[PDB]
Amino acid sequence: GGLTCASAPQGTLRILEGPQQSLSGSPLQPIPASPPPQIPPGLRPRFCAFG
Amino acid sequence: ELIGTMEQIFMNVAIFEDEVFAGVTTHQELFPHSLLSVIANFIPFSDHNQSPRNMYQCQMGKQ
Repeated sequence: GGLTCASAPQGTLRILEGPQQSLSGSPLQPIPASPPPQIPPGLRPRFCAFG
Repeated sequence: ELIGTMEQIFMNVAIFEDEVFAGVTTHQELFPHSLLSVIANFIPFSDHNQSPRNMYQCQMGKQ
């Protein structure tokens, strides 16, 4: 138990978690565009001129 | 996702479905008129008005 000074280390291992990327890199999934306003069907001339 | 104010300036959100490009836009807004207030969303057809006339309506809508 003299606890002498040992030599300098050769290198460094570093352990850390890696993320999973099987999900991302996929084609994007955007929010679907709301439709442009379309005229309602069944619009008729309700007003007829008097006389 | 909830993004913040400093976080927004490094993101490329898109406004419409057409503006989404792969590898460019990371995010997209919920609906294109989400840049406006509660009160400023009560102005009809506000993208056809001049902008001081929309600023005046937000004031005189409250009077």
